[PDB]
Amino acid sequence: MISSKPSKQRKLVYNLPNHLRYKLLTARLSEDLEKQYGIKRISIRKGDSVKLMRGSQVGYEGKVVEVDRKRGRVAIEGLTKKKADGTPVYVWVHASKVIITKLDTGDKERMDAIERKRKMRE
Amino acid sequence: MKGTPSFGKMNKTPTHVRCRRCGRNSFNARKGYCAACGFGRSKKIRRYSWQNKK
Amino acid sequence: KHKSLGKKLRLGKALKRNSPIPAWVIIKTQAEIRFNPLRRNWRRNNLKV
Amino acid sequence: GKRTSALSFGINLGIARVPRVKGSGEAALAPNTVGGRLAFPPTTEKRLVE
RNA sequence: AAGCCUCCCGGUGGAUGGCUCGGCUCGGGCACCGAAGAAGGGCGCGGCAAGCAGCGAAAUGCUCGGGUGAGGCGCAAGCAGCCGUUGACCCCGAGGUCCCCUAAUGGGAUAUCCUGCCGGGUUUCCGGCUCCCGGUUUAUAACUGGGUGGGAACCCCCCGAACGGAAACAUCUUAGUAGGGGGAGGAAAAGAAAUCAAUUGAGAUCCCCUGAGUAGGGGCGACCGAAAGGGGGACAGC
RNA sequence: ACCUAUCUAGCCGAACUCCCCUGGAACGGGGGGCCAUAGAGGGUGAAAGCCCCGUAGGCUAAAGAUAGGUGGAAAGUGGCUAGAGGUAGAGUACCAUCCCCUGGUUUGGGGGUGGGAAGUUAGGGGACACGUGCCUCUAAGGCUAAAUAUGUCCCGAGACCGAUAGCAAACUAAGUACCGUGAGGGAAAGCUGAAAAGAACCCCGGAAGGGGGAGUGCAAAGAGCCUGAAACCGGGUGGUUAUAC
RNA sequence: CCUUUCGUCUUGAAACACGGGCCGGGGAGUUCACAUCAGUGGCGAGCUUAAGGAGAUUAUCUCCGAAGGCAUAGGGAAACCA
RNA sequence: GGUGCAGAUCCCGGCGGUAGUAACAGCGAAGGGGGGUGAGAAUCCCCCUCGCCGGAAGGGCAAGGGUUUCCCGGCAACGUUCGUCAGCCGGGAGUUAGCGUCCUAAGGUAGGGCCUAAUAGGUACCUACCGAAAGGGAAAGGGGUUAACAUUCCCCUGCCU
RNA sequence: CCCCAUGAAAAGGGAGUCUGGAACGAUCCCGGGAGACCGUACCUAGAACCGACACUGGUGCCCGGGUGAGAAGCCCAAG
RNA sequence: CAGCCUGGGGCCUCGUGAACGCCCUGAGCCGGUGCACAGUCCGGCAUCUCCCUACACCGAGAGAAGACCCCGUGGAGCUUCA
Repeated sequence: MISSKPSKQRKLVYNLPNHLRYKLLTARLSEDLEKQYGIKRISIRKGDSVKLMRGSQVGYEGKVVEVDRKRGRVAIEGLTKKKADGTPVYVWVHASKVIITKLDTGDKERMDAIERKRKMRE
Repeated sequence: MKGTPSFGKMNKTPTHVRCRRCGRNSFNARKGYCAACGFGRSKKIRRYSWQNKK
Repeated sequence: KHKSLGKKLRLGKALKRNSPIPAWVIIKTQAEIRFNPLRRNWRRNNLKV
Repeated sequence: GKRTSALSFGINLGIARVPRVKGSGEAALAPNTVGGRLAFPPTTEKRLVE
């Protein structure tokens, strides 16, 4: 029932209210992840690690260290482009071209969100 | 004189000052009335059929 | 000045602040040259009371 | 664009080069110039069906 | 020597071309707020804070549940610091606060400001004070308890224009419109025939399509202009 | 109070990132494979159904709001037939006159002015008046569901425009700056690439996102940042001039 | 070698008439309704459905709906004749 | 189908030529020398001298502007030149009263009432109130102190209710 | 002295007289206490106001010597 | 019936820094033609280019839809025995 004019749609993604920002973070897990979790896609959190499929630096594995929730993109360590001075700045790669490799089971509040998605028992 | 000096004497108080209602410096003290915010003889707000061009 | 505290008693948006832009804010915006367009001056203007 | 009181400055002004209509200092409202109402604006009153 | 013309290059302006978190039309939903203080303005308020927006001295947000689920600290990248896993920020609902003027109504205002009288506890402070309706008490003294203004257009009702047209113009028309005044609501108005029409019939009102530029009016001039019936919608009547 | 439904909220929700080449990036070209009740649409380094959201369809309530049922109470309480009797709205109808309007015209409605009834065995109406018969209604008090009038607002769609147009308004504030003592009038102004990676560093100047050189990056038209025309002016290329349009 | 400068107003008057510095961008016979014609097609003594209803993937669409209007006879004021 | 442009003394934006031309004279002012600062000095600063005003270019007081006042640092524009300078820009600070408020004229208003159909209309009457920073209206000066204001802060003498 | 012009009113003060009241009691002095709120910077104009401007226009108001009647002109004090 | 001198302009130089006339850049003059008075047309006369100053003779110079006359079945105003 929501409209299909291009203009309105773009307004949502340029004006995303805060409690909906997970939407532009969720990325594809790996098969091994879903093998013991029974789930295809999920929102990113810190303390995690990911692999990449697109871009000039395809095929990297790092750690989830930086994020841009309001507009929806992340960054990983061990991947930088040196500025003129010589200090590193973090390469910015979107979740759209990444595959997660592992998560953090130390929250008990991210955990139940995993559970409620009809994944099988534990 | 009809030229510039006619503008000379024009340093005295404004014949219309800040009326407390509409935020327009348009309260004619001399007439005991605001010609803008309507305060002074209408309990109702001054409003017309022709605030603009239709 | 015997201003009868109707204009000086009110302070702010009336009788205050044709102010310059805050400095550190300019650093934040990184804007080329930051201004308040609302800039006015006593010699060239006539504040509408 | 009709939300104006613009008017010609009359004639013999010369400084008013033309009977273009201007509002107390600037020109508007004319079909030919900036921003004013269109020459013949389309309206929903026009027929559509065959 | 000027150059002249054309062309290459550069700057000076930014049309073209492209892109759009903007407006515009439509249809459909929805469609009153107000003395428990409106709408409308004026002021303040963040660490460093100008405008907007939000906020009201309880000033970038207070509480409680509900959802949400790892970052948040607006527009908007700086310095510095904090909130967050004892559930943040956000969104929903419920509350709490909620300055001043303002129909503003304690009284006064060319002051968005000053200033009384009662009663309350009492340090801060809190309640009440034009025109009316019905009660207390004396039969004029105060006291108990409840019509005002705004809102985009729309609606109802009184008052009421010229411009032009008639190739002039005065009757007429333009026209009960532009506009004035009052008064509402989300719709208003109106609503149960002293109705029609006509061979003895129909059965509130309203709007839509026709009837129909027909009837009929007027220097018979421009022009104005029905009703009845039929066809549709919902059709409620006390 | 309770139950049911609806609205305020978030949630589920398929299929490839497989091979080769180009390409800074694949969302491109070739090959290969698959879901589809979901190929509206949007995003992601380009033109992606199967990379991400959303979509068709389905699901969510503490607490509120709306609607319905479930609840309680009060009042007034025979029906028909025949006869007799009674009631049934005033300056109101109506009339004369003046005025107003509507087609209402010797015919309508309203008002002022003056008169002025009947009232049940009453009255009115049935295109001039009057009379006669025939036909149909009952005012001078109420009150009323729905069927229609509209966009301050909210969803949706569009043979509406692409920044001198589109409503004035797409921008740091727009009825804002401002012009006016005043009612009022009323502006201008979009684009750095995807990531500031905003040119570290070395020389000139005091400085200027200034010069030069280097560097980032596909590309620097790198802040005055997309593309970049003319009117213009400057350097150059090619002709060409002081006896002449 | 041959050659009065654009547009317009105008008998000609354009050259002593007017408006014309250059460049770029904007910019002016449209809408409705009626009447009448042409062209085109569908049907035909008929034509035509409106307003409107029902169903539908929902303004598209299909069915229904002559309501009505024009033609189908004219004359005159009428009684009427036709 | 908002539809093809050279004009419409068209509109809007850019830029031409006259062109470095006019003007930066005219109303009785005028500077000079030496030193300093700073990149840069006729223009800014220091010294001396000199000319002019001198019932005003001096001195003190309003309505108005609203920080135009002061301190510190600056010069792209802003200044009719320049400019190290400024009423300009940027960073900070700054007005205190026992020695206007009250009353009232011209008048005015708000209400009660007299009309207006209504009114945001008029209103002769009555009531209540507004109406002067030069009208009237209790009472202080002196000295002294900060860059910035003072009969207000420090001291003495007071003074009025 | 002039007037066919007769030249504002309140509040605010002070006093006088008569009534009632209580006996304590000051318009005396002495000691003590208090006295809202708000105006308060600057400029008054050949640069601070208006006239679109750092404008020979207007809007003000009030106030040394000599020479000289002089606020005339000149020059010079203060600045 | 004219003359001399002085201040500020006007001269020049540094700095700042406009607007008017513009179909044009092609315009020298003289007769002629033609809307009856030309820059281009016709026929002659000449006419090297560049620069500065003074002059306003011309450019039918510029300034302003002529203030006059008349027209429009155009206004406004005034008056009366319309």
